[PDB]
Amino acid sequence: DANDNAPIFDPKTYTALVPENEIGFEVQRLSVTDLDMPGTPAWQAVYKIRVNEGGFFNITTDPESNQGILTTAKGLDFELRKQYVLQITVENAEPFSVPLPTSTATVTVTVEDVNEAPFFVPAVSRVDVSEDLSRGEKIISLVAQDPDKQQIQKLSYFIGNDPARWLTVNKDNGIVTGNGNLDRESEYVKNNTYTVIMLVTDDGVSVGTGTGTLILHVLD
Ligand SMILES: *[C@@H]1O[C@H](CO)[C@@H](O)[C@H](O)[C@H]1NC(C)=O
Ligand SMILES: *[C@@H]1O[C@H](CO)[C@@H](O)[C@H](O)[C@H]1NC(C)=O
Ligand SMILES: *[C@@H]1O[C@H](CO)[C@@H](O)[C@H](O)[C@H]1NC(C)=O
Ligand SMILES: *[C@@H]1O[C@H](CO)[C@@H](O)[C@H](O)[C@H]1NC(C)=O
Ligand SMILES: *[C@@H]1O[C@H](CO)[C@@H](O)[C@H](O)[C@H]1NC(C)=O
Ligand SMILES: *[C@@H]1O[C@H](CO)[C@@H](O)[C@H](O)[C@H]1NC(C)=O
Ligand SMILES: *[C@@H]1O[C@H](CO)[C@@H](O)[C@H](O)[C@H]1NC(C)=O
Ligand SMILES: *[C@H]1O[C@H](CO)[C@@H](O)[C@H](O)[C@H]1NC(C)=O
Ligand SMILES: *[C@H]1O[C@H](CO)[C@@H](O)[C@H](O)[C@H]1NC(C)=O
Ligand SMILES: *[C@H]1O[C@H](CO)[C@@H](O)[C@H](O)[C@H]1NC(C)=O
Ligand SMILES: *[C@H]1O[C@H](CO)[C@@H](O)[C@H](O)[C@H]1NC(C)=O
Ligand SMILES: *[C@H]1O[C@H](CO)[C@@H](O)[C@H](O)[C@H]1NC(C)=O
Ligand SMILES: *[C@H]1O[C@H](CO)[C@@H](O)[C@H](O)[C@H]1NC(C)=O
Ligand SMILES: [Ca+2]
Ligand SMILES: [Ca+2]
Ligand SMILES: [Ca+2]
Ligand SMILES: [Ca+2]
Ligand SMILES: [Ca+2]
Ligand SMILES: [Ca+2]
Repeated sequence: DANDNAPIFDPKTYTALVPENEIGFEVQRLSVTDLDMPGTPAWQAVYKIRVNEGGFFNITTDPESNQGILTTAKGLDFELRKQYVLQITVENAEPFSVPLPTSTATVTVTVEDVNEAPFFVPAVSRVDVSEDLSRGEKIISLVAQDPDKQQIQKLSYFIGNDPARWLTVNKDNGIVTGNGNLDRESEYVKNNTYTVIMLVTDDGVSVGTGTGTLILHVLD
């Protein structure tokens, strides 16, 4: 036998759908037909993409009908891109016994969306506030942000961490007011501090959590 033949794809252009993030996962498989002798290196396919955008793709070969098995190199992420036009050429392991036509496969990808958790913006060393505060007064009018611009999903603001009960939140407007009697003078307060953490949840359409710390400067 001789490497008289080159490999030929059975589709020339494919398509597949994909998800943003669990991932490193099988997108689509490809078909081809070289005509020289089967168990031979004049029959084993070798691939490669022409251009690897963020270099987030890997493709292996398989001794089945030595189909082209493409996958995800490093998860995706997005709301950044939906389209992927890339091309893969196929060779044999051993060079050709004649000039031949190299034949590519052109392929299109689409990224499905998964919706992620929201986040308070910072982790706040905010309110240098005094001990004389009136039980029920504006301390920190805060806000959190959520990724997915599909944004027709709101959330609810919940508090959480805790030495004892002073502060209070409007859950549908994230407003931290100050209820209670405080006293810079004494117990939990360690260095001039009082640190508290709170939460926020992604609803509207699925699930979410947001852990944000909050240090507030008490006064004398
Ligand atoms: C698109 O992708 C699907 C994946 O199931 C594939 O069957 C199809 O041949 C590809 N091409 C087009 C035009 O749909
Ligand atoms: C490989 O695919 C081409 C495209 O149809 C076809 O003509 C050829 O017969 C296939 N190879 C074999 C051994 O059938
Ligand atoms: C498929 O092709 C790639 C690209 O060269 C190669 O690295 C990989 O080893 C091949 N897979 C097999 C099983 O030969
Ligand atoms: C694949 O990318 C090409 C290049 O623009 C486009 O024509 C095609 O619609 C994309 N997806 C499918 C289903 O072929
Ligand atoms: C304040 O933050 C510190 C540092 O993590 C933590 O140990 C403490 O429990 C928080 N609350 C108070 C009242 O100090
Ligand atoms: C949000 O995260 C919290 C972490 O404190 C977790 O316990 C909770 O299950 C999450 N909520 C939802 C709705 O998934
Ligand atoms: C946020 O909530 C998650 C869910 O329990 C938790 O794992 C994480 O420690 C929390 N803290 C931050 C800063 O996200
Ligand atoms: C892609 O995944 C395969 C399977 O683990 C690995 O052997 C290979 O090094 C990775 N990268 C490339 C370019 O094939
Ligand atoms: C097409 O490119 C391949 C390498 O990817 C090369 O081996 C082949 O000879 C090229 N085609 C021609 C007609 O030279
Ligand atoms: C695959 O199809 C696309 C669109 O028709 C084209 O740009 C690309 O060059 C094709 N590859 C081959 C080998 O024809
Ligand atoms: C693969 O085929 C396409 C279209 O036929 C061609 O434009 C491209 O140059 C080829 N790629 C290689 C490496 O030969
Ligand atoms: C809360 O968020 C702050 C960021 O300001 C971080 O330093 C701290 O470790 C977090 N505490 C917890 C329990 O998540
Ligand atoms: C209070 O202030 C000092 C100086 O900024 C800081 O380094 C320290 O972490 C804070 N709390 C304690 C218990 O020292
Ligand atoms: Ca061949
Ligand atoms: Ca032959
Ligand atoms: Ca995303
Ligand atoms: Ca998303
Ligand atoms: Ca979300
Ligand atoms: Ca006091």
